[PDB]
This record gives sequence, structure tokens and C-alpha cells, in this order.
Amino acid sequence: MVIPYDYIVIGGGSAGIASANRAAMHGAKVLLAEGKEIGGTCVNLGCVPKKVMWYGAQVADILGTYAKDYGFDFKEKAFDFKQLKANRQAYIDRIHASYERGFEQNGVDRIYDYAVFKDAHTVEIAGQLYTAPHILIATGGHPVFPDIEGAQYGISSDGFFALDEVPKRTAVVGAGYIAVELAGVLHALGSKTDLFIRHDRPLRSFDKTIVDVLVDEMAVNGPRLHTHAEVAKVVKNTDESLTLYLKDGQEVEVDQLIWAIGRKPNLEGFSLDKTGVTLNDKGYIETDAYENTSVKGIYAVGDVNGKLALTPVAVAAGRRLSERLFNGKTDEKLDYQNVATVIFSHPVIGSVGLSEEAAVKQYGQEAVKTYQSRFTSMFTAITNHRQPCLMKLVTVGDTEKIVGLHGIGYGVDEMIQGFAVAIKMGATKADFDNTVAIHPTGSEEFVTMR
Amino acid sequence: AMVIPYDYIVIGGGSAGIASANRAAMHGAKVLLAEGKEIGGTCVNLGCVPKKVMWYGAQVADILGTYAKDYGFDFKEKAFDFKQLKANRQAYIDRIHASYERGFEQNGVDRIYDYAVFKDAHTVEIAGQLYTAPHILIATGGHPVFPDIEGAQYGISSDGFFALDEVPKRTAVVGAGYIAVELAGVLHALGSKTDLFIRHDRPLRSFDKTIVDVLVDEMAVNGPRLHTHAEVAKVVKNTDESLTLYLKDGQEVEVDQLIWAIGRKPNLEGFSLDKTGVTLNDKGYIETDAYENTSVKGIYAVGDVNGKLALTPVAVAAGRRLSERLFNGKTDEKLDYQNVATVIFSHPVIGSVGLSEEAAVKQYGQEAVKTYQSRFTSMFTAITNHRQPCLMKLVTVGDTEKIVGLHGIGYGVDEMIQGFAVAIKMGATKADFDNTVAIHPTGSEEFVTMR
Ligand SMILES: Cc1cc2nc3c(=O)[nH]c(=O)nc-3n(C[C@H](O)[C@H](O)[C@H](O)COP(=O)(O)OP(=O)(O)OC[C@H]3O[C@@H](n4cnc5c(N)ncnc54)[C@H](O)[C@@H]3O)c2cc1C
Ligand SMILES: Cc1cc2nc3c(=O)[nH]c(=O)nc-3n(C[C@H](O)[C@H](O)[C@H](O)COP(=O)(O)OP(=O)(O)OC[C@H]3O[C@@H](n4cnc5c(N)ncnc54)[C@H](O)[C@@H]3O)c2cc1C
Ligand SMILES: Cc1cc2nc3c(=O)[nH]c(=O)nc-3n(C[C@H](O)[C@H](O)[C@H](O)CO)c2cc1C
Ligand SMILES: [Cl-]
Ligand SMILES: [Cl-]
Ligand SMILES: [Cl-]
Ligand SMILES: [Cl-]
Ligand SMILES: [Cl-]
Ligand SMILES: [Cl-]
Ligand SMILES: [Cl-]
Ligand SMILES: [Cl-]
Repeated sequence: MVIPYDYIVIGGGSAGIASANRAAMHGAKVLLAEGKEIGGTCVNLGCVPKKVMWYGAQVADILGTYAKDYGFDFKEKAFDFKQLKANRQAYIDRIHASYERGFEQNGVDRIYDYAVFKDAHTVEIAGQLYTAPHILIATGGHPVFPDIEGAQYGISSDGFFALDEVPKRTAVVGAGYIAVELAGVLHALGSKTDLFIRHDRPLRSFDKTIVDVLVDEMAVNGPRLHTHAEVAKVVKNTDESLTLYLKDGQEVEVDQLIWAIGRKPNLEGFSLDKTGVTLNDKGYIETDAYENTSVKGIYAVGDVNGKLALTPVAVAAGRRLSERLFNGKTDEKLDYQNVATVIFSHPVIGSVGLSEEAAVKQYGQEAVKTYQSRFTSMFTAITNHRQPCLMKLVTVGDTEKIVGLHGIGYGVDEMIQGFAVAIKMGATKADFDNTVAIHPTGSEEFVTMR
Repeated sequence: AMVIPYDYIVIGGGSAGIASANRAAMHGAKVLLAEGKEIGGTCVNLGCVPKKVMWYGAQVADILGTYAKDYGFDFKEKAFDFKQLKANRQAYIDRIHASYERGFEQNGVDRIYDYAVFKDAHTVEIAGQLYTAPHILIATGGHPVFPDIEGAQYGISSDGFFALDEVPKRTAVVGAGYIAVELAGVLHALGSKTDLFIRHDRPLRSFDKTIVDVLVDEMAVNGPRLHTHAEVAKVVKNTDESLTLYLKDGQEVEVDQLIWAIGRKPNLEGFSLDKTGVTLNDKGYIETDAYENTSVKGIYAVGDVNGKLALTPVAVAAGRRLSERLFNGKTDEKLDYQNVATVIFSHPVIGSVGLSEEAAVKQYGQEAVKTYQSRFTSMFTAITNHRQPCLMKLVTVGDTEKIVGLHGIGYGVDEMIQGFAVAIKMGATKADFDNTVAIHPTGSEEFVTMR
């Protein structure tokens, strides 16, 4: 006895929930399987708790650094990490309850268990067979641990959310946005923080002028950056502390070691090999522009397809797929070009489009012209801890089309979304120049460069 | 005895005058700028800048007094040194003055820190010396006014707010524009028992009512006490030095300070404008065409004195475009005063660009207008016991759903609008918004995910 559905979604993360709900909105009978907690990485171990801890860091900077220069004094300051975590978990628990009510309203069927393939169009969940002509693999990814002696004494970003107290000393190893974000939060919350990168600078894919501001501010306040660093081994002393040994002979003793050296897709444990789905050279599920796998009736959306590991990409791709399969939108698909990103570093980095380096590689040096503005954020300008801001435009051709917009500085996290619309619409430097500024804001520096 | 010739004389060293003088100098003009008070005008010394610094102080007060507890932070014996905040604020303004002097040196602008008075249409007297030029810009700005009632002298203007050295225990703010709403929110956050008096039904009457209703509801739950349909009849100074406002309906409200924020008037008196022939429009401002020309050839008026739109970026762009027209031969250069974005530093902050739903329905008819909204709680306040609402609204027109208005209220909205203002200037549609991928997690993503 096999139970039929119009759509089976494997994974209740950003990709699965979005695609499941949109499919249900268009009359499809949908089954969603989730082996862990609803909301996947974004809600339980990613964007959401990361942002809550980042706001905790912004409050920590107000109390320990800026409040004094605004005339506010106090004493017996104390920090209760368990209270911030309990409030963080209560908020996530309300997001879980909200998704469930949504499923009760739209009629999505959910099974909180592991889905395993039997063949290309049939899955087994809790000893019951389910079949559908449309199956979405939305299994996400997982953190990677290096093949280094003692690597098991360290934790990943999952481990960061399991901490119950600020470590006195923390080592963060990695050079991507997660390494930089977690290092900044631990530093703001009072941990002696050391960040280790293997090459010359962090965030290698982001505009160098922007990252250089971040590196300089880290050297003034932030975590201690160690460049050209390779961990040789990690030893756990009998006193429970960890000793990191670098290939160059240096060593650092810490209380916690966070590995943020990459993520890999969840491809094993669910008989993916019984479907015939093929992987690309990168090791992700191979898909076309419409998220079709190599097998008809099987789609792959989110981190598991390796295109862009961002929640809004997974959400939009999943909704556009449901539109295509169940609302007759044959040509519906996501444009993965010019997707804006915000890194909750200290200060915050916002970016959309090409770095100067990427524009030069795609259009040639003569065609590229950049505009930039450096200034101190008014918020920090009245204090003894002045923080720089840098906003940059990357333009190409005689009409100076804006192919990239990047910023670093206080409040940049909320500035990018509107500009990402203008760039999607083909904005030129003349469109920016014809827009009247909003004063006083940091965002106005984007439209007043000459 | 001798008249000194210049190519361009600029009366006033505020947002309009500095912008027009520097741009004219970059184009080779011999420029003279007169400033009778401080360089930077209202914006730098008594407007945008000191107002924003005090707004940041209010945000810090809200962190210490309301939100820190829910983020796990505790402390005792909190104290607030208003004089230290004010000292740091004025030191920042002193550095801004020096930046303007540095720019005049680089561009080659001649400046005199004295009051300019017209002798005739093409001649001014400054410090006893006559200067003449075929191009003269009046960029004199405006000033706050006091109501013509008994005891009005006991109140202070926004200028008096910046002169305060301590937070008043009780403050009355009379006014319904952005200045009254911003100063009431700052006083309330800094600990003053604040009362806001408006003559009509709601404040910010020109803004979308859906947005302002969220502001009014937030004030009722936590902010200043709003008094509607209030007319101040007189103010009495009590023997204990407190003040009592008498309303026309007979109500009495006792306070320590009373701020008048009932409107500004243009600076038209004291500089012999009556010797130029320049005429005023029926609104009482210097009359101008779309090119900032006064009724007298060779005299121009930019900024608050022309009454078109009292914002710093407007004064700056119009002053720059005027100099492009007079000294760079750009014959048709002029500022477009429509679709100018504004941010009101209320609690929570309001951002707005284009038409309100009511204004769109009036110009295009309900049949052609469709609005979209997103209602949510800012994540920053959502983990606390003091959840703050956010509301974002899109006003669309016709079959292509052209975005004619974009408005928001909520934590962080002040920095979200500039980019959308570019999209709306370029003629964005709901389809352009839908095709832009969101940035998560941010409040700004709610503007592109409405259905
Ligand atoms: C620390 C961190 C911070 C981040 N910050 C941001 C940010 O600020 N902004 C942003 O846009 N992105 C951010 N991301 C990325 C974002 O979280 C991911 O891109 C997004 O969650 C991917 O969604 P998904 O649906 O592809 O996968 P996931 O959210 O991982 O969902 C996959 C789900 O499938 C389940 N599953 C797997 N196999 C099975 C099976 N056989 N049966 C049933 N269920 C199964 C898993 O248990 C999991 O719940 C961050 C990520 C991390 C780790
Ligand atoms: C409390 C407050 C808050 C504000 N907040 C904002 C905001 O957040 N954003 C925004 O965009 N706008 C804001 N504004 C408005 C902004 O300050 C004005 O629109 C702007 O200053 C107008 O510039 P202006 O050049 O027309 O006039 P002003 O900046 O007022 O400049 C006029 C100058 O001319 C001088 N002057 C006058 N007559 C003579 C003479 N005969 N000879 C020599 N000098 C003379 C004066 O001394 C003065 O310095 C605010 C205003 C106030 C009062
Ligand atoms: C008769 C008269 C003389 C003035 N003289 C000066 C002056 O010498 N310096 C100055 O900065 N402002 C002067 N002002 C303007 C005034 O001080 C200030 O700009 C207020 O904004 C106007 O109410 C004068 C105004 C008038 C009416
Ligand atoms: Cl959804
Ligand atoms: Cl990177
Ligand atoms: Cl670069
Ligand atoms: Cl990583
Ligand atoms: Cl400064
Ligand atoms: Cl300028
Ligand atoms: Cl006063
Ligand atoms: Cl006013």
C-alpha cells in the first residue's frame, strides 16, 4: 500500500518550506518530511540566532564603548549569557509554532521523520511508502571539520549556538563570512578572540577596498587576525584547555576552537543513489536553470544544488519552482545574478554585484571606473572610538552603468536592498546623481559621489 | 569709495549658499560668500546635525533603559550627564565648520563672516565695503517663530532645545510637523515627562495616514502624551518658575519647558531686500520660477527662503544646478522637486518617498490605485518584552503597478529609503521589486516581499 501525493518535499528548511507552501497555495497535495527541527539551518543554526547574537553584540558595544561619550555612566555591569540564549530560543520556538499554523491553514501534510528513497518516485518515511510525480530534494548542507589531529576538540557554527557562556579565549579558524561574523560577536561579548586565515586577507570574494577597512578596524579594536596561518594540530591539555599548533611554529592556548572552513551538501544516508540523480564536478546535485535534476520528476533547490548558499535564494527558487510545476508558469526560474548580501561583521559589510577586481576581469580595466567616499559615521564621530565608513560604486562603459555597489560602516545592513532594485533595473551613475539625498544618513554618500 | 567686482555674490553660508558658491568656483567663477552667523547655517548648527546627534543619544537611552535587560545585561546607579553629550555634539559641529573652510580654500571661494545688505539690485555692502556682481544668490534661510499670545516669551524654539543644558522634568512641545514629533520623541527617551499638543486630529497630516496611525498608537502605549484639537491660549509663569499652558478649552498643563515648533518663516528682513524690487509670492516667500530666478534679472533665491521644500539636500541640489546653469552654460539645468525622499526621526522612525495612498487616489482615482503592505515586528525588539511594530506600504498605479509611493515606519527605516528613492526616480514597478532577491535577515527585505 503506497500513499500518493502531488508533491513530496525532502527537508523542512528555507527551500522546502517555501516550495511546499507555494505548491499548497496552488491546490497541490503536498507532503513535507523534516528529520530535525522545522525551519532548517536559517531558523535553528543560522541567520536568525546569528542575528539575535549580533544584536547582543551591538548592545555590548553600546554599554562598554559608546554610552560613556553620550553622557551615560553606570556600574556593577553584569552579562547573563543564559538569559540572552533563553530569549533567543523563545523567539525561534515562536517561529516554529508560526510555520505549523501556516501548514494547518494551507493543508500541507508534514512528517517529522527522515525520508529515504526506494526509487526515483517513491520514498519511505517511518516504514510507510509515499509516491509523487514531483519530488523536491531540499536537504541543505552541514559544517566541515578538517582532517587534523585534535580537530574533534573544536566545534562548528552548530557548536557556537550550543555554548551556554562566553569562552574566556576563543580561536576562530576560517576566512568566510561565518568566521568573520562569529569572531566579531565573541569579541564584542568579551572573549579574547583570535581569527586564523590561511591566505593574505579574509572575505577574498569581496571588494578589497572594503575588506581592507575591516582588517584595519580589527587591528584597532576587533579580534587579532593571524594571516598565512595553517593549523598543524590541536592538543587537549588535562586542564581541559586547547593548544593550537601552527605550521610556522606559533601556538595559542584557548577555551574553545570554532572551525568555519566550509560547508558540504547533505547527499548521504537517504538512498539518493537509488534515484539515478547525478552530481556536478563541484560535488553538488546537478541542476538546470529550472532546478531540474538529471532525473525527470526530481528537483534540487537550496544549498544542496550549490548555486548560492543564502536563505532568500533558496526561498525564491523554491517558490518559482512551485509556480512552474503547479501554477502553469512554464518559463518561471530564479536569476542568480546580482544577489545582494550583508555580512554582520564589525563594522557591517553590504554588497551587490561585482567587486572592482571582478568587473575588471569581465569588462577590462579601461571600461571600469570606481567612485568611493570615506567618512566617519556620525554615531561614532562624537565619541573617542571613531569608526570609518567606505561606500564604493563600480561602473562600466560611457554610460557608467552601476555593476557593483559596496559599503562598510554603521547601519549599512539596511541600506543595500533598495540599491539592489536599482541595479536589477540597470541603474547608471546619472540615475544615482538624479536622486535627491536623504540627510543626515550614511546611505546618502551612495548618491553624492563625484 | 571703490566698488569691488565679483562674478557671483552669495548671501548666506548655509546648505544652499555653500553648495552654490563651491560649484560656481569649480567652474572658474570669482565668488564672494557672506555669512553673518556660523558657517553651515541651520543644518550644521541648529538643525539636521545636532538633531541627529541628540537622536542617537535617545537610541542609547532606549538601549540602557528598555532593551539591554532582555539581551542579558544588568547594571546599577545609571547617570546621565547632558552637558557632556552637548560638549561632544558642539566639538563635532566645530570640526564640521573647519571642513567647510578647508573646502573654500581648495575651491577658491572668498568668504566674509559679516552680514550683507543690498544697496541696489546688483550691489551689496559688507563690513562697510561695496561689492557688485551680475549674479547674486539670496540663500538667507528661515527662522523659528513664537505664537502671538501672552507668555509666549516663556517658551523656547528648536534653537532653545539645543541651548538646553539639562533634561527638563516636564516638557510641553506645541506643533504637529516633523520638528515637534522628533523633539517630543527625544525628550521622552531622555526621561522628560513629555506632552505633545497639535491643533488638529493627528500629527504629520501630509504623510500617509496608515504610517502615522502606527506612530500615534505607539505614543499612546509608551511615548509622549498626545493632546489633539489643542489651541494654546496663554502661558503663565508660576512663582516656582514652572509654566502653566492654558488651552482654549480651559485645560491647564504645568511644565518646566515649553517648545514652540509651530512653523518657520523665511529670512526676508534686515538686508534691504526692499531696495532690489524682488517680489514675494502669495505664500510670503521670495517668488521664483523653476530655475530659481527672482522677479529681478541677476538675482536668484534657493533654499528655505523660496518656500519650495525645506530640506538640506534640496537646497544643496538646487544651488549646485543653479551654478551649473549660470557658470557651466547648462541653460535648461533645474531641480525636480517631486519624488524627494524624507526621513523623520520619530519613535519609531518614518521613511517616505512619493505619494501617500490618499494623494495617489486623488490624482489617479481609486480604480487605478492598488496598495501593498507588510506588518511585522523588528527582530531587535522581538526577543524583548517591548516589541515594536513595523509597517511598510507600496502605492502602485495602473496595470504595470508603477511604484508612485513607498513608505515605512520601524526600527532601521532611516537607512532603507535612499536606494528605493533611486528605483522610484527610475520608474520602478511592482515587477522590478518582485524580481529583486531579498537580504535576510533585515527589515528592508519586507519592501520587496509584499503580496
Ligand atoms: C551560521 C550561519 C549563518 C548564516 N547566515 C545567513 C544570513 O545571514 N543570510 C542568509 O541569507 N543566509 C545565511 N546562512 C545560510 C542559510 O542558512 C542557508 O543558505 C539556508 O538555510 C539553506 O536552506 P536549505 O533549505 O537549502 O537548507 P537547510 O535550511 O539546511 O534545510 C535542510 C533541512 O533538510 C533536512 N533533511 C535533510 N535530509 C533529510 C531527509 N532525508 N529527510 C528529511 N529531512 C531531511 C535537514 O534536517 C534540514 O532541516 C547562514 C548559514 C549559517 C550556517
Ligand atoms: C530642528 C531642525 C531639524 C532639521 N532636520 C532636517 C533633517 O533631518 N533633514 C533635512 O534635510 N533638513 C532638515 N532641516 C532643514 C534644514 O536645516 C534646512 O532646510 C536647511 O538648513 C536650509 O538651508 P538654507 O541654505 O536654505 O538656509 P540656512 O541653512 O538656514 O542658511 C541661511 C544662512 O544665511 C545667513 N544669512 C541670512 N541673512 C544673511 C545676510 N543678509 N548676510 C549674510 N548671511 C545671512 C544665516 O546666518 C544662515 O547661516 C531641519 C531644520 C531644523 C530647524
Ligand atoms: C534690522 C535687522 C538687522 C540684522 N542684523 C543682523 C546682523 O548684523 N547679523 C546677523 O547675523 N543677523 C542679522 N539679522 C538677522 C537676525 O539676526 C537673524 O538672522 C534672525 O534669524 C532673524 O530673525 C538682522 C535682522 C534684522 C531685521
Ligand atoms: Cl513560505
Ligand atoms: Cl568570501
Ligand atoms: Cl576588488
Ligand atoms: Cl564556513
Ligand atoms: Cl568627526
Ligand atoms: Cl559643497
Ligand atoms: Cl529659544
Ligand atoms: Cl516647525
